Amino acid sequence: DPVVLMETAFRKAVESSQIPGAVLMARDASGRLNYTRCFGARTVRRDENNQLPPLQVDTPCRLASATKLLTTIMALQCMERGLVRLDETVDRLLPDLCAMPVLEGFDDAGNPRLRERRGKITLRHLLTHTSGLSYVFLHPLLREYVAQGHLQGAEKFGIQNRFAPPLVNDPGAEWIYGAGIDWAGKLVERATGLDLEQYLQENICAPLGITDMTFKLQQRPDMLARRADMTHRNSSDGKLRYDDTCFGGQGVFSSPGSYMKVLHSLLKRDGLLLQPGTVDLMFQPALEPRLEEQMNQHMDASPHINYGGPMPMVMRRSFGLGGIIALEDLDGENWRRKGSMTFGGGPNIIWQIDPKAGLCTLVFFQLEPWSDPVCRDLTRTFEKAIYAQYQQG
Repeated sequence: DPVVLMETAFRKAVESSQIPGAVLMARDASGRLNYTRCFGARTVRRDENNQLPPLQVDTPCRLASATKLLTTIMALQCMERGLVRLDETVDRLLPDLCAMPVLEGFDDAGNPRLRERRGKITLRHLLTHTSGLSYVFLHPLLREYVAQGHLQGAEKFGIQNRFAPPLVNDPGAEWIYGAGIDWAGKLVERATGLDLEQYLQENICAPLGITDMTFKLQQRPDMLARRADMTHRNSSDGKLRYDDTCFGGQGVFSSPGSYMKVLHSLLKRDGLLLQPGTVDLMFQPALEPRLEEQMNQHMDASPHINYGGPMPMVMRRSFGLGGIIALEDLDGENWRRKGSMTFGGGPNIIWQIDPKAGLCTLVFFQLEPWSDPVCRDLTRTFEKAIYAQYQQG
């Protein structure tokens, strides 16, 4: 009954040309629950035979911000192998990040005001967004810094634009969604002497038996020919449109199923990717009370951003290594529980791991912009329907 009505919903969301397609996956520890449903086409662009290729479980998707879980997993594997201490200064491996000044602001003459950072950066600061780094667009000062063209000097030191911006605050001063994970990816490459693509294969893909996961998609024509195209929703008519647009924070292309294999491993506590104890640490609310409050105050005040997605707009959350932790049950028993870690991806990608309930789910969409009402409501419905079936069943 709940699941059927939930599938009824998707079938009619694709029928109505509201969503290009969606991949719904749900797995539990025990093996009882293995839900996998494939709706619609992968692209809104009609093919050469005037058909619409379906969105299948084997379909390579642009993960975007969903890649940060995979990088976190890589960074923790290095830590697990004694290549890094979680609360050790990045100084040795990331001397570049450690050289970085902090943007105070600008003077009357428009010139930037910089300062030496106070306090050290650890992989934890990085993994928990407390590093002091932002994303250029997310920060007012950084946005101002970028338009007045201050990253013009980068060229002469070979500094990569991605890692060229300064710090906005001191480490552990506040929760800022930033380039912390892309920098952690750098550390992994620098600790192992392996590029993220090679490392991801060896350490993430190979142990779970994964093919449909890569950073360098172009080098896999096998996977390229089978990939989903990005769909955008007209801010104007709400119609769908075709859109043709080695960093740890975003670069990954993965099929829905291949991503699930990762999560399932994490849920099961199989020890395949990370030591179960190391996984338990990921789900720990990493934030200091001051920062736990600051984060929620900002998140409640930022519905335009909405880091939660399907999640209630106003709620008690903290952050751990790899995602946002529910510090309260979302709808008591009926849905997601306390200690549920989750994160998203730009094209309406949303994953979660509910250890308390013993469930993990993913909704794969290849549809921009983020937090799309249709997608959000559909996701809310899928999880809720699943939790309903699992509980009575």
